[PDB]
Amino acid sequence: AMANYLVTGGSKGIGKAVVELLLQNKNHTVINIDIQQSFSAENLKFIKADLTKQQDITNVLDIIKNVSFDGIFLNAGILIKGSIFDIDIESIKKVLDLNVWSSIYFIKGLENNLKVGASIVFNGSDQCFIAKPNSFAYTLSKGAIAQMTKSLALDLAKYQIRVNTVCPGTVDTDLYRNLIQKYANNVGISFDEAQKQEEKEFPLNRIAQPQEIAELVIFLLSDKSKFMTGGLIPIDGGYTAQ
Repeated sequence: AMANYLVTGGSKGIGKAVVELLLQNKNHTVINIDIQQSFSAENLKFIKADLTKQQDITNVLDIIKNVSFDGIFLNAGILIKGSIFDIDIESIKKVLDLNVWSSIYFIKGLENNLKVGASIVFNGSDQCFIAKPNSFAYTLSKGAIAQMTKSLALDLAKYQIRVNTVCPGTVDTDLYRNLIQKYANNVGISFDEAQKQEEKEFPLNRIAQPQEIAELVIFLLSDKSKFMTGGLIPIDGGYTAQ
């Protein structure tokens, strides 16, 4: 059967991995909303948008107004480092605007575009559960997502619409590599040395590949998971168990 999916931040990392998996069935149409397009497929639609700008999101909503969605994956997001004292107001706002508001604007705007029985999945973080040093804005944003998950699950349950959030540990993405490279350069160690330090933070002693997180997202979007809603689902190599 034909199905439609929407992915915000679908051009890189987990979002890209989810897009590629969803495209495997030719009866699936995926709509990727991001600032730059990634790869192409006949069943992949790209719409450019700066997800920190409400007006850009309003423009997307107009374009997709007739589409009814089976699944949505919200992977827009950024991490800017710093404790509350070290990150400026402008950056905190940027993190909230992308990580939280972009999803608010979309879900609010897709009220009549969500099929009965649809599945909405947020990209959360192990920081939906715990904090990490010098990560104020990001942790704050993931707390908001954690509870937004539960509110939407309660209010959308009458329509059999499920809402869940994957909570990844560190994932080998562009943004991750960027932060760790800049950290490595700052403290005078190699990238490899830096990654090894990060890997030891997890009981599994490794970080995740984006495809691994995407498999869980795909499960949550699939017809196999219809009784799951309102859940924060750990995929963190044991991080929150310790």
